[PDB]
Amino acid sequence: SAVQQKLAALEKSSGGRLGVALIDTADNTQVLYRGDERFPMCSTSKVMAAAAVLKQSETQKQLLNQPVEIKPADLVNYNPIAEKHVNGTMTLAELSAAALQYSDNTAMNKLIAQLGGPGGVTAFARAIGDETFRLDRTEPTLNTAIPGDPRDTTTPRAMAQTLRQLTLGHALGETQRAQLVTWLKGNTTGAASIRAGLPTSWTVGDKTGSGDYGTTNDIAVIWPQGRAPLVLVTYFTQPQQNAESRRDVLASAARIIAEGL
Ligand SMILES: *[B@@]1([O])O[C][C]([C][O])O1
Repeated sequence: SAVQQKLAALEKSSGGRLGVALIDTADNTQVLYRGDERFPMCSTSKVMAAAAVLKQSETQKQLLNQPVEIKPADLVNYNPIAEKHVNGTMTLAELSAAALQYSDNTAMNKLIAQLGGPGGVTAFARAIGDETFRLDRTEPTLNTAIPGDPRDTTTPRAMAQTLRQLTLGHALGETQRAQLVTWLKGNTTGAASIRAGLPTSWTVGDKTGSGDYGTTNDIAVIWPQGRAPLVLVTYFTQPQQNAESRRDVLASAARIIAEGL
């Protein structure tokens, strides 16, 4: 199609490897570019950790209010929110919001611990039918994004389907689903990524990711005014270990997708 030719041209212009999956929930149509190739998830994995904890809270009704101590030893490389509560506590709700809306790495590690390790996050993915997602490491090493390394990867197709199920489907309870959507809509890190390629009138909930090899990711649910919502995943990685982020590539991919509607 035209869209796939334009995405291929964008990729060629960028010097990297681009993965895109769009699900149009109107007719359940899909648009895929390298849809079944593995990409490093980096912080887009935080959606799965938060959702797994939300799933736990369906049975443990008070779980999200559980206080969790933030100790200096817990701090890793990027802890914008956890830093504000060292030697204090954050609830699991506050940690989930920090992981999602600020991409706090300490928060992510506390969510992983709550789930019994990376295998507990992966287990949740399997439980909702995602056979592709794999979380192998904690923060910060899950962002190494080494070419060919299958650790901490998924495919665009798999992530799109899973994000659809978590936000628009019923993989989560009604209150949990609404909470996740609210959190994603309140993301603070996404202004230059998918959001920047879309009409300003559309409502977006997204989770960005960045890592080594210039890995620049964004996964989003999109609510166009007067139109069925869309799920869009954009993954991008580069051949140089110290490559710079390229959020403009994700904005451009979103713009190309939006034009084709
Ligand atoms: B994710 O990718 O978003 C930011 C942090 C930086 O380590 O991880």
